[PDB]
Amino acid sequence: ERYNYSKCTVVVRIMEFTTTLLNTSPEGWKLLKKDLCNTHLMRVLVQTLCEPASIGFNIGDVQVMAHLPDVCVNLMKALKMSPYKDILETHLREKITAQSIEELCAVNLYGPDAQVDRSRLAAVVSACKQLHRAGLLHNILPSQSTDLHHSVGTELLSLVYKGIAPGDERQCLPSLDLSCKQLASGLLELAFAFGGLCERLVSLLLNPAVLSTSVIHFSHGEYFYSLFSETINTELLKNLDLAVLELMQSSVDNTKMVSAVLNGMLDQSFRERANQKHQGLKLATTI
Repeated sequence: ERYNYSKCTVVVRIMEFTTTLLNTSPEGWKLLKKDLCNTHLMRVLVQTLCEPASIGFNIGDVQVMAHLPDVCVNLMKALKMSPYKDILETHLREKITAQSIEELCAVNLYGPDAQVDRSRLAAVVSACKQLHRAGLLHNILPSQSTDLHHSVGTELLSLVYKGIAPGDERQCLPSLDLSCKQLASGLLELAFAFGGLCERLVSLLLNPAVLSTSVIHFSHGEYFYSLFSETINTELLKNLDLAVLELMQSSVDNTKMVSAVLNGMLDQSFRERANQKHQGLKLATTI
């Protein structure tokens, strides 16, 4: 309690200066020479980011331990355009967030082994979403064979669209704990932090495949839509022209699906219209 709370405030206060007094200057390398010894901030920073319970967030206390990320975020944005950039990139992308391990994290979701099962990717997504706040994410993942980041296009299908519904084995399909609902929704949310995903997403919304079950059948593409509705709708509502184009010209046998998402789009825009003064009139014009 005493030593942990005292060190919690100190390590956060060192991290704070490296942004707030230091890097927001016409030059700082007359100091970044003198501390070229520094892996020690960078390992503490990355462990703070990806497993905060390793230092200070062990205390579980919501006001302090939910603000701690914003220090890490703005320090990454400060070093994004420091000439020091490479030395964070030789840690983050190398240790806490290697490429293929995110596909290996698909082997156990919502399992019996609840003490240890799957918190390891909850760590990963909390870190890499905070890296999107900082903008480093598009380099902390390397680019792949097509305009969509293949690791993102593939986690969409492999960590959730395959894993959500046991239609291959037909052992009964699960009603979802808010834990696996919200977690899947966060993996989806992360996927739409990236570019190029729109033209694939339609084929998973308008999927003609029907689930089999207590014995009755219903659409897999519509099930995914009607379950994950919010995380889909905003990511059709940010990008109205090309989204409505695929929803009206590319859509086929569409009635049992386009009906739902065209209503959904209007409902969720109307829900946000309190801030979104413009976006409903854009949507209306485009349909």
